[PDB]
Amino acid sequence: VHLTPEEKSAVTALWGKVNVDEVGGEALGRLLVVYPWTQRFFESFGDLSTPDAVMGNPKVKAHGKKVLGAFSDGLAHLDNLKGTFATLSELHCDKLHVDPENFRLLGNVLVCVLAHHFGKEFTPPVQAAYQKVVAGVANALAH
Amino acid sequence: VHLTPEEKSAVTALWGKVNVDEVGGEALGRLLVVYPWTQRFFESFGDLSTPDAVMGNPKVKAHGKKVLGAFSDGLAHLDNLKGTFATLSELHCDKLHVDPENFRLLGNVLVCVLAHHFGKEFTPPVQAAYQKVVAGVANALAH
Amino acid sequence: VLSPADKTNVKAAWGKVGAHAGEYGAEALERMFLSFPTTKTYFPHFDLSHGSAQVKGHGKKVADALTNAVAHVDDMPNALSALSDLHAHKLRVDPVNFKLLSHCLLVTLAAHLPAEFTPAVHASLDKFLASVSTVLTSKY
Amino acid sequence: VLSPADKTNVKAAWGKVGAHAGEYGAEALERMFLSFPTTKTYFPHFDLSHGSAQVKGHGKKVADALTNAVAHVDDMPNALSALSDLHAHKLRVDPVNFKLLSHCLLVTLAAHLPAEFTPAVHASLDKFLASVSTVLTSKY
Ligand code: HEM
Ligand code: HEM
Ligand code: HEM
Ligand code: HEM
Repeated sequence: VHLTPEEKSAVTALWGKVNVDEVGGEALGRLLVVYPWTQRFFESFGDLSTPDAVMGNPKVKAHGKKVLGAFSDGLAHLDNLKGTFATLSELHCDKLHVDPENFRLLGNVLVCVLAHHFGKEFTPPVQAAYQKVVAGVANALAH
Repeated sequence: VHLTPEEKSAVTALWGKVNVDEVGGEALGRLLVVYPWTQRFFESFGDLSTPDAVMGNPKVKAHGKKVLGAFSDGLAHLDNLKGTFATLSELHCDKLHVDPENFRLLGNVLVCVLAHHFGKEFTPPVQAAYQKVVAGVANALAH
Repeated sequence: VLSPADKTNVKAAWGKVGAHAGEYGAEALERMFLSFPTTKTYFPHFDLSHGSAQVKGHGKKVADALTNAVAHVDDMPNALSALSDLHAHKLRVDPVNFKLLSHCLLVTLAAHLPAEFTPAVHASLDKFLASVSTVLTSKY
Repeated sequence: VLSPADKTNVKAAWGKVGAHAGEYGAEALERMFLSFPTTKTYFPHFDLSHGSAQVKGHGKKVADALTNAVAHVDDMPNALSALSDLHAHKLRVDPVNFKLLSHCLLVTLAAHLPAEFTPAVHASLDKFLASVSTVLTSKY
């Protein structure tokens, strides 16, 4: 992903203030709630009927921590996203059969979660650089 | 696009029986009719109100001949689709601002046109081979 | 949202399809399985080979559903409520798969009815299949 | 298709949005222009800089249309007919752009109403914006 020095500095500064343990699980749960067909892949996580049961799921929280850790690994290698997300791409394509549009949906949900947690700090330019970052991550995963 | 020898032989044999001057323009016209928002791009062509005016437009016919000629050039270089469609990808992304989903829509319309023209001899395996071919072409254009 | 003109077009097109609906649906399912292998994961209990009796029966079921949706085009959401609950609440099918099945149905109709598949009829069938797909993916 | 529950959720959420609708719409348009520059081609006569009066006015119109859609949730095709003909027949906007604008509206709502943007409210607003986008992208 090509970003300006200002955009990269803004993205990294917002990421340092990110509470991964909460926001990763929040993004995963909001994906499962807004797009209920994604629960087909997570039927092994237990109760996923109500939004309150989705957000109170330790398995969902732990999986969100892992998805955010991959997002942090991708952010640290913005110039090598395709090589960073190759094993994950193979796992999601050959083993899980996840449609690539779900990656874009999860990226948009993560952007919404970042906006919810940062408010005014998540300015339109920061949102634009983050949208470029999540699009690059989704494209690296869909490869 | 990776294809089996049987799939490549079937694709090439059907393509030889393809009437380019007709089916390229008919595929473009069917795209314009089924997805009318694509007429924003083709406003220069002229009358595009009714389906009978869309399918009877010499500019649409000529542009469909050019789109099919690119599809034939891509078919002749199935192992170098990304490098074959580099200039076209640049033109469509920077000069025309065409959304990549329109490429998939046009590929599906072309497959439907091929099915309409070849009837029974357009077997499901031939359709699968042509579907992955047009998917590779759309991916090369979206790059 | 559909107009009266395309509704009439789909009604006439499916009426002319007539009794070949079961075999057309079986062929459409076979095309979807062959060209989009990811959809095969939704049928792990089926035999997905060519000429399979299970695929033929499921195609007949899908064709009957399409026929009754054509008969009830103006009130799709409650005429297909059982199928909407099956596909959205239980099966949890991605709408991308619905789009692929609609495309394969269009290909089957093109390959079996050249004179019938006019460009206007193609658009009407496309948006009718989008309306059936949206009703079956809606969760309400 | 929407349920009573998410309809009530969107009604309450937009009622609590209230009078900040114009500013929220202007900010959503600014976010869409900044993060999706391809949408800028639909506004070649506008001044698309930050704090632009034309963008603020267009955001006010979009917010008023959204408020009218909220007030008329059960009859969107008949309540947004003029906008449907404008966007579908005259402007001919790609529905991808509608999806992007809906996502930017969701981001603006998240950034301006933390307590209001619950996960259920988020789903309800997503489905409401999909319904408005579908009505404005359809041809009658
Ligand atoms: C940018 C988008 C995504 C990223 C970065 C991501 C990342 C990850 C990571 C880090 C894992 C853990 C793999 C391991 O521990 O070996 C994983 C597994 C998994 N992913 Fe994703 N993922 C994304 C999108 C999705 C989406 C949208 C879905 C479903 C709709 C999905 C379905 C799964 C499933 C089912 C697993 C396995 C969970 C388990 O076995 O408990 N992924 N992904
Ligand atoms: C998907 C496969 C496609 C192929 C193989 C293809 C091929 C081509 C080619 C070869 C040209 C060059 C024409 C010339 O040099 O005179 C062209 C131009 C153009 N393409 Fe495409 N195209 C595709 C998709 C699309 C789609 C889906 C759209 C719009 C929805 C589009 C919009 C245009 C436009 C507006 C032009 C310029 C026409 C003109 O200036 O008269 N293309 N395309
Ligand atoms: C697009 C129009 C569709 C129609 C009209 C339709 C209709 C039907 C019908 C009538 C049944 C029979 C239910 C029963 O016998 O209890 C069924 C079942 C089913 N459908 Fe669909 N369907 C559509 C799309 C899809 C797609 C695209 C998929 C997956 C990619 C899908 C997955 C299934 C599955 C897994 C079953 C269960 C069949 C069984 O358990 O024997 N449906 N559908
Ligand atoms: C929920 C989504 C949307 C709503 C509620 C909406 C609403 C409106 C309204 C109220 C107007 C004013 C019409 C007038 O004053 O005559 C308008 C105009 C317009 N809309 Fe939208 N719109 C939406 C989505 C979009 C999107 C995504 C685009 C482009 C990417 C777009 C492109 C336009 C354009 C170009 C105009 C003309 C404005 C002018 O000429 O001053 N619309 N829309």
